[PDB]
Amino acid sequence: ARTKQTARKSTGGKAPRY
Amino acid sequence: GSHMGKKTKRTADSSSSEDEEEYVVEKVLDRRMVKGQVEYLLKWKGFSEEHNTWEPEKNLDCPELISEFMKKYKKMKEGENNK
Repeated sequence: ARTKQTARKSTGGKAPRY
Repeated sequence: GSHMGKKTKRTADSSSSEDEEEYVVEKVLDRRMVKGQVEYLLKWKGFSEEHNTWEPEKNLDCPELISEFMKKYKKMKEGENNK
């Protein structure tokens, strides 16, 4: 079971051309 | 004023399964800034400082860890007392 705040390793990263 | 016509709307995913994927943080270890970005050394469940894992402020979901950390760090470095 999970209760405490937990997230996966690194999210939020766009892959632009430049 | 009386209760008439009630509404209910809830959403939830049905995924009854357990597996090692997500990692939990223990506490802050060190702090460093690079490329105009501040990062903090966090320890994940099972992982040790040996891996030297850094996490960005944005991802950093534990401010209290830093608040207290600063207290100890302060003593480490030689500064001045103020109230």
